[PDB]
Amino acid sequence: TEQEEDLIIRLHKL
Amino acid sequence: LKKQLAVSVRNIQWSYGIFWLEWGDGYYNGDERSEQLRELYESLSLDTEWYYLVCMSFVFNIGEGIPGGALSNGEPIWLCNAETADSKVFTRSLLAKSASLQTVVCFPFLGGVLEIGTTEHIKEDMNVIQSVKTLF
Repeated sequence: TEQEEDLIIRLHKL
Repeated sequence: LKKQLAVSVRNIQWSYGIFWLEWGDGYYNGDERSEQLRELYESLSLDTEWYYLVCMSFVFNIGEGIPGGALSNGEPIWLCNAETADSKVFTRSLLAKSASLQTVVCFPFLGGVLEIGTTEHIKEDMNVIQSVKTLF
């Protein structure tokens, strides 16, 4: 789950 | 290094390549476009195309990630079945599942680390890390 919210953080940043 | 990455990935016939601590440069060579890629990312910063660009801020410290682990250990890290790997050493796990990449390779070179990847099964063939250097 630490993996998936890495991507949400940047996807939200863009 | 933009030309030296384009000449590399196109010849080996893998889909993308990244030089790296933050980005250095990259080259897409899968199925104008690399350029299209930097322009948009810098524009948005306040399938595989996704992968490539989302890396842009996937920056690791010494030992963290695949680049950091190759730099501080001083050895290539060949990685198979990328679409089911675990996040302990391969930090962009769920990001590779997205585009059905099977192999990802990262190794120290030129005082940094070079990364290469494709969406096919390639048994660990370390003469292609000799190809990136010779061809460069």
